[PDB]
Amino acid sequence: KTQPYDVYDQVEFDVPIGSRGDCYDRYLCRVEEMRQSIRIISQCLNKMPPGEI
Amino acid sequence: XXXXXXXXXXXXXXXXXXXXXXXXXXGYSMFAVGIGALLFGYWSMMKWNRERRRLQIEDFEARIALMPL
Repeated sequence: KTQPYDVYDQVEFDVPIGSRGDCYDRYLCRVEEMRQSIRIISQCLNKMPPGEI
Repeated sequence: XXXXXXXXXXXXXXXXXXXXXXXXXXGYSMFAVGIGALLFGYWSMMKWNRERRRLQIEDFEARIALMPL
């Protein structure tokens, strides 16, 4: 969200942040990353301008 | 004509959907079947032990009846 690399902020991102610094909540956010990652891949399929490689 | 990779989304695969939900068991209803099986369990078992008593006294009666033994 802070530093764009190649066409960012235009794609909708969801970042999971917990509360406790234990191993379980540090695992839950990784699965929550995985469920909120297809949103980016679907938006990548939605926006594809044909041109140079 | 230029042919490149085409874009397709259609249904968008549904971005983050919950699949985990409460099924079968509710809470209080499981205790009615749980403790209910226990009360049915003892009542069925103890009636057989009363039927065992019919055999028990009759088994020991054979020893009393047999004196030539």
